[PDB]
Amino acid sequence: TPPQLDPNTPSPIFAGSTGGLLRKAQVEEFYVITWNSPKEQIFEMPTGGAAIMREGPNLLKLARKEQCLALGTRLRSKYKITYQFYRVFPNGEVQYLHPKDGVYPEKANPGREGVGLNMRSIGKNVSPIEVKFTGKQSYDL
Amino acid sequence: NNLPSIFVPLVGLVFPAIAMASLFLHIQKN
Amino acid sequence: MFLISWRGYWQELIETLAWAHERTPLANLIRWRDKPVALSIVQARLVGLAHFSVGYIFTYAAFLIASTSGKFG
Amino acid sequence: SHSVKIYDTCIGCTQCVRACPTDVLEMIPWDGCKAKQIASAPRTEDCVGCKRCESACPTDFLSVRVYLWHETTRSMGLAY
Amino acid sequence: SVYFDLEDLGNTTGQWDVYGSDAPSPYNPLQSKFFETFAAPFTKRGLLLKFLILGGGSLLTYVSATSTGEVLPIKRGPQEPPKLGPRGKL
Amino acid sequence: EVKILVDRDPIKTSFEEWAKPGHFSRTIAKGPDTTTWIWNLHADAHDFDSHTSDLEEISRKVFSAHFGQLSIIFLWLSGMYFHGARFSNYEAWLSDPTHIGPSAQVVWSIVGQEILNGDVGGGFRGIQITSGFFQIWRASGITSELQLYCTAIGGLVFAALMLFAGWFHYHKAAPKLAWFQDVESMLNHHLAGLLGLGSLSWAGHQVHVSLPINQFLNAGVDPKEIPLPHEFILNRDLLAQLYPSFAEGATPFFTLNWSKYAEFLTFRGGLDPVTGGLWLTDIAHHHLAIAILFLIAGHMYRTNWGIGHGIKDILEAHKGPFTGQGHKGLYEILTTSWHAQLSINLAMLGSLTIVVAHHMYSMPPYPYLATDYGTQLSLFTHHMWIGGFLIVGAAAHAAIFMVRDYDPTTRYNDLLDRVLRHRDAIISHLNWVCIFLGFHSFGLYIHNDTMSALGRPQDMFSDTAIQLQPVFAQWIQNTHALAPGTTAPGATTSTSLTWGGGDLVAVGGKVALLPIPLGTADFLVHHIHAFTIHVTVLILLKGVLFARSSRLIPDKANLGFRFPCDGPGRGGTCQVSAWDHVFLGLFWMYNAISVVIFHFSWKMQSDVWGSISDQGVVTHITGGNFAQSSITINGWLRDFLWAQASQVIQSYGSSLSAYGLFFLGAHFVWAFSLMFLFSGRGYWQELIESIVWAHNKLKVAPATQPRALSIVQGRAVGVTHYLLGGIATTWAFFLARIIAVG
Amino acid sequence: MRDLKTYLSVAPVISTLWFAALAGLLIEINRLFPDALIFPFF
Amino acid sequence: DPFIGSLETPVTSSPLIAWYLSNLPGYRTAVNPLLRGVEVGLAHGFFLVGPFVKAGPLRNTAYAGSAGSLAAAGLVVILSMCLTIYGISSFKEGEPSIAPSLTLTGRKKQPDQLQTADGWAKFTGGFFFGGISGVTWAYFLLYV
Ligand code: CLA
Ligand code: CLA
Ligand code: CLA
Ligand code: CLA
Ligand code: CLA
Ligand SMILES: CC1=C(/C=C/C(C)=C/C=C/C(C)=C/C=C/C=C(C)/C=C/C=C(C)/C=C/C2=C(C)CCCC2(C)C)C(C)(C)CCC1
Ligand SMILES: CC1=C(/C=C/C(C)=C/C=C/C(C)=C/C=C/C=C(C)/C=C/C=C(C)/C=C/C2=C(C)CCCC2(C)C)C(C)(C)CCC1
Ligand SMILES: CC1=C(C/C=C(\C)CCC[C@H](C)CCC[C@H](C)CCCC(C)C)C(=O)c2ccccc2C1=O
Repeated sequence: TPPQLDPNTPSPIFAGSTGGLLRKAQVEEFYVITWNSPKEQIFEMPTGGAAIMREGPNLLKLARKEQCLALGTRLRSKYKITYQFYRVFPNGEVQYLHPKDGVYPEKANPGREGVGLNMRSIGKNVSPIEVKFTGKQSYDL
Repeated sequence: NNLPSIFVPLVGLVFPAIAMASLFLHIQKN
Repeated sequence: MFLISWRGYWQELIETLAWAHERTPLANLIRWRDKPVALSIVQARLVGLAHFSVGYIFTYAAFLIASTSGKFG
Repeated sequence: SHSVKIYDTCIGCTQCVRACPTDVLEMIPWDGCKAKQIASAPRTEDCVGCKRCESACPTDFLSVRVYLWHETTRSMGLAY
Repeated sequence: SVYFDLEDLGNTTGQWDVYGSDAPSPYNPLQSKFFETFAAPFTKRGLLLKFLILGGGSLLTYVSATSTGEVLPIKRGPQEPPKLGPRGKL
Repeated sequence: EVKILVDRDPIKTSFEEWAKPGHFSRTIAKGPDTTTWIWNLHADAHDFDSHTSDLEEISRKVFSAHFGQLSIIFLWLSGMYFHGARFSNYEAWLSDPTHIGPSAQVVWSIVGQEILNGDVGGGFRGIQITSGFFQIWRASGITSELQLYCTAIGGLVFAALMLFAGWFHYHKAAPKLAWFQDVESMLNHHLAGLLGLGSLSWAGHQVHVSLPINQFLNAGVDPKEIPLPHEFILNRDLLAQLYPSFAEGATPFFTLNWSKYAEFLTFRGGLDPVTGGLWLTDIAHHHLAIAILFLIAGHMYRTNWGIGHGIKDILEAHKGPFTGQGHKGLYEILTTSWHAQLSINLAMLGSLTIVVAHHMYSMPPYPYLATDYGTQLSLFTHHMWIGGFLIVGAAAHAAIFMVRDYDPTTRYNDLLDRVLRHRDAIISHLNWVCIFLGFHSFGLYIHNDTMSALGRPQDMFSDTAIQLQPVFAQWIQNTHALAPGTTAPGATTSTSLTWGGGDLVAVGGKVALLPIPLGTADFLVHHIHAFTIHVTVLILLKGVLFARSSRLIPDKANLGFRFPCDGPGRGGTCQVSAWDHVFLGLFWMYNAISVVIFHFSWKMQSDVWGSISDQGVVTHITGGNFAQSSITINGWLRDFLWAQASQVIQSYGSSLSAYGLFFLGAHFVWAFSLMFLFSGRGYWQELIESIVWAHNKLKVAPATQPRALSIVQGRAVGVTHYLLGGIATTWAFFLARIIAVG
Repeated sequence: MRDLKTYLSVAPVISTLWFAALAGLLIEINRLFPDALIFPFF
Repeated sequence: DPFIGSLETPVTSSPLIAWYLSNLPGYRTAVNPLLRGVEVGLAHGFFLVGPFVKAGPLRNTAYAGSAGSLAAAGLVVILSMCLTIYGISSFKEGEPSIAPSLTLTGRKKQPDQLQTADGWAKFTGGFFFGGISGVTWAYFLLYV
């Protein structure tokens, strides 16, 4: 799938709180989650309190990926809404984060490369004495 | 004599401050 | 204190304290270089054990020496 | 970043992928099981160490293993 | 009703000074010149640190050594006659 | 409208559900696979909100449980009355209350425990009781044992009636949901009917029965010569001889010339010199006034008729400067869930219990109660502990509600959202206040200890070197002492003798009450109390507010209310649930209550209690060493713990020996608790594996495979053992000291 | 009757009955023979 | 911005509070740090002189105040040390200022030079000089 863009999406109606962004967002990174709602309704923010999502496209800024994924999974489970989130850097780079292939990870998709596979039982790992004085680890072999 | 009156303040106060400053500077150095 | 109370409570408290330090005026000019976090599990267990042992040894040494030297008999 | 490894005893029940809170694991086609799929952990750098994937795994011993390793801002769960 | 702009990130991430002021200095030029000329030697950092450490140590040692017994009860020493031990020990 | 709605035979009574354990939950009802099943069967027994989702069944179960609890309480009261009637020396104590110790229990003679039958007095041997029941019976006018037997029989009958009522209201006619959701009628009936009418009837009893009998007793008449209580009702001549106002009958009451009843309805205040207690006429007057007030206040809410107030209208139509629209959807929240009501009632009951303990120790309402020190100490400590436990439970139920019954979509409240939107500032400010208070309060004591240990008694914070006096409390005391002179012309004297100013009251050669001085030590102990209370409040509030979610864990509400952790990741997430916060706040409640009771005991023994000779000098139990020895930790350890523990450790071979045994046993239990607080589950599971192998070798393997306790179960066991051991130690020490020395 | 008998056979009820009987027998034995430190029948 | 971890309250955002805080020497961006540090040190030393002479170990003798004054001066020295190291571990020799660049309105403004090696060095020197001067002035005014 080709990554999308989020040029000028508006934001939900919130009154403000103390659970928002901090110095890390200005210094290190933050995250942006965008979705589409068919009607105006009230949802619960991960940072505390309740907000109202405008009908149409909605955009939100958060601090960590866990909050974004929790909000997205709540939206999918309760409202049946498609969502996607990116990560934003101080220099202006925007990196597409949620589904990279265009399909959800729980669904098998052809053309996916396998990482971290060991073709043996968990009890076939070598003893730590065999890998001593080397930079490798037993489970890495 | 009167060596303790000169040596106890030195070990108790000045040397810990010098050591703390040196260790803090060495730790914070990149 | 280190032997019953565990990490999550103190981590949330540290987060709240960090927010409080960041938001206040005349003290946000000073900023830390290492992010403050709560102690680990094994580290807290070790600290509690060290405190327990030090208290044990000091208390018994004081009691024994004082009791044996008060009478000298 | 912690280390997540997958072994060949997996039966492709997709519980670990659903349990992950940071979208670390996904599913790929495979050949040596009835379900014809197997899990993988590409986005290793986003792991926090909650070990929910190990909590949800039916096997004699877990086919997904998490080993704690060098910590960073992401793995420490810091938002400040 | 927008809060995210990619062109600049200072407003998006909230990089402001709440109470900063850019007004000109209110201090009198003559007093400023006097303080600038008289406080110059302490501007250097390493020299200031070395001077502070050495001066503090020397002053503390000199005050401790030169102090008399009136201020410090430890320097006055005992006055009452000594006492015997429990079992008659000296 | 208001109506009676019931359902006929919702459930059928049978023993088929008794045979199969755990029928309420399907997972439990499936069967035992391991031993953990058993530990679950008792944990989820009373969680009615998890068995089903309909409110009707939960309400019916709650009603039946209330009826069963009432039956149990009635059985306990009947047992107490029967013990007072049969095995007691009440009749001997009645004639000479000062020189006889109450006793209502007799021990058998099987093993050698007959040494526990001490010489209480009055030709009796038994265990001295500290429940204060004898004073209650004397104040009620009871002068025989047949009346106590009749009261016990009535209690048994009422307990049976309560049990039958519970069965009837669960299995025969169960009220519908709309019956429980009618709060206006319930409030009207609880205010006007339960409280006003009961107090009015008690005032009538006091006017007709208690006052004449107590007057005859105070005159000096033998208890066997006093006329029976119904003789006063039957014979108006006797009452006319006692109180002439009764000769006029009830005519003055309707004539509005109520002054004629001034003989037995007075406003003097103070303590009665003969018995060292409050006047009974004042008590009857207070009960009458309270009855009038409650009867008037019970007609405020609109039920079934035009006149009245609506609670929802009152809440919604509220406008204020700081509040605003505010309380709009609180009515639905309060009338929807049981947990919010439970938390509110628990907190209110705890506060009321603490206030009750304070008011009871300050102004003794029963005759011959101030001069019995053990009863006073036991009542104070017991009520303080009960109040603390209730206050702790309130926060746990509030957290339970916030976790499992809060949704901002269907039922939204503005105030709760506003509070939840700025929790960080609240937590930070509370943390700073706790740190500051603790630093100052404990640094004062540490500075005093260090200055005294270095031979510098002139640098301490004491009444002689550096004085920190409670000026505001002294001003309040002076105002209260001067109150009846000008501010309250109706009262002859002040309400209590505690206020600085007045005279000393002593009964039978023992001090009853005298003004209590205030100094630096009171200042320090009060600040310590404030510090401990603030820390407990901080812990409970942090537990309640961060229950749904947190910066570390953004989805804590999905895991539930009782979960051990989230995992070894994020650096460690042990003890993140609100249950862990309650389990942690229990310790601080225990600490605070222990400090409070220690302060009360030492101050009362040092500055108030004592004895008086014929000349007029007063000798206190500890000789007034509180003001100079309680300013350092060493003084607290030596002059209180070491000095006052002589009686408990030397009680072997006497009638108090049992107490001494408890003083050891509790200690053991305390240490036992540590085993459950310092270790983990994996070690025990790995040991049980080898034990199970050793069992398997000999063909004695059980089908239910043994399993180590869960983490939450281990924490609960540890905290329970800790609290039980500490409380039992304090109980044994206090009772032994106050019985051997007082 | 079947369900009542099944309930009466549950573990806590049987345990309390057994322990009450044992305690009563021990108490009665200690009452009939007050003190005992050694076995004197032989 | 409702999504920033800060709230707007009458105390935190009022014209009086804003003016009073912006007129404090620690927030004057245009002024060079030495003149601000001098005032800060003067005020801090003048305040610090008191408690040492009022609650010192020798507070009852004739030497008391003098001794207390000396103690106050010593504290200033320690504080100066606590400043110097804080510079060395924070600001490098060639890096620019790290202060915020734009104001609350959005206008671009020159960043403060206090968050720089030379700026912090000037601030510490001025603080030391002002603290010593304030301690001396307080002692002279109190016991002459
Ligand atoms: C390890 C050795 C050590 C030593 C030798 C001292 C020595 C002293 N202590 Mg300190 N102290 C220590 C550790 C030590 N302390 C620790 C661990 C603690 C924490 C509990 C304290 C907490 C403490 C308190 C709470 C107090 C002292 C005070 C004192 C002074 C008591 C003498 C006197 O009666 O006043 C004589 C009169 C004086 C005021 C002396 C004035 C001159 C001093 C020495 C300053 C010289 C200035 C110089 C620039 C110092 C900075 C240089 C830097 C390198 C240290 C003396 C300077 C007392 C004090 O200083 O009063 C405020 C006092 O109140 N100490
Ligand atoms: C925790 C509280 C505590 C407190 C309040 C005190 C207090 C005191 N101690 Mg003790 N002490 C303590 C604990 C404490 N101690 C502990 C734990 C130990 C170790 C065992 C000692 C050991 C000790 C020693 C060894 C000595 C003392 C002595 C003294 C006195 C010396 C005071 C001084 O010189 O410095 C005061 C210095 C200051 C800079 C004051 C700072 C506080 C200011 C006023 C802040 C107020 C804030 C303000 C409201 C801000 C608002 C801002 C707004 C305007 C915008 C003082 C009465 C000394 C003595 O001899 O006294 C008779 C002494 O020699 N103490
Ligand atoms: C004026 C009559 C009246 C009275 C006296 C009471 C009294 C009481 N109610 Mg309330 N209640 C009333 C009206 C009344 N209610 C109405 C109209 C409603 C419906 C809106 C309720 C709804 C209600 C609920 C849902 C519950 C109570 C409970 C209670 C008990 C509280 C326990 C306690 O505090 O110990 C005080 C102890 C005593 C005084 C015991 C004395 C026994 C009393 C006098 C029984 C007679 C009361 C009854 C209303 C009259 C019988 C009618 C029937 C024969 C036809 C107490 C018995 C709670 C309870 O404990 O449940 C059992 C409870 O859960 N009430
Ligand atoms: C006013 C009455 C009251 C009521 C009706 C409830 C009701 C409820 N509570 Mg709350 N609670 C209260 C007060 C109350 N609570 C107080 C005062 C506290 C503070 C301690 C708590 C703290 C609390 C916690 C921490 C929890 C609840 C939970 C629950 C629910 C489960 C009940 C359960 O299963 O226990 C059935 C009974 C037991 C498990 C017995 C345990 C054994 C006890 C602890 C031993 C006491 C021993 C005895 C005093 C000493 C003698 C020893 C001798 C036996 C040898 C239930 C809805 C539980 C829940 O899951 O909610 C959803 C839960 O986790 N409550
Ligand atoms: C007696 C030992 C003990 C002590 C001292 C503490 C101390 C503290 N507890 Mg812990 N705790 C303990 C046991 C103990 N706990 C146990 C058994 C448990 C059960 C698991 C807990 C569980 C617990 C909880 C759940 C909480 C705390 C919190 C706190 C803090 C309260 C704030 C405050 O008062 O700080 C002021 C400081 C003190 C009272 C400590 C003593 C300091 C004295 C005055 C010495 C200072 C001298 C000087 C500065 C030393 C310098 C010398 C050096 C230079 C050589 C404080 C750090 C609360 C918290 O952190 O919130 C703020 C909190 O929420 N504790
Ligand atoms: C102790 C006890 C008991 C007992 C109890 C009793 C004995 C009770 C009683 C009670 C009673 C005995 C009550 C009564 C009441 C009454 C009332 C409540 C009344 C009322 C009245 C009225 C209201 C009136 C009115 C009027 C008027 C105002 C005028 C004219 C007309 C008329 C008359 C109508 C028992 C065993 C159970 C249990 C245990 C404990
Ligand atoms: C605190 C407590 C307690 C106590 C309690 C008590 C003591 C109670 C009481 C109560 C009471 C004391 C009650 C009462 C009630 C009453 C009533 C309920 C009444 C009624 C009445 C009526 C109904 C009447 C009627 C009539 C008549 C008859 C005549 C005229 C007409 C009329 C109709 C009016 C105890 C220890 C348990 C413990 C826990 C807690
Ligand atoms: C001691 C301990 C154990 C072991 C404790 C166990 C196994 C409890 C054992 C309870 C009883 C004694 C077992 C037997 C119960 C049956 C009713 C026995 C029936 C036979 C006769 C006695 C009637 C844990 O499992 C544990 C888990 C987590 C943290 C701390 C700890 C911990 O400290």
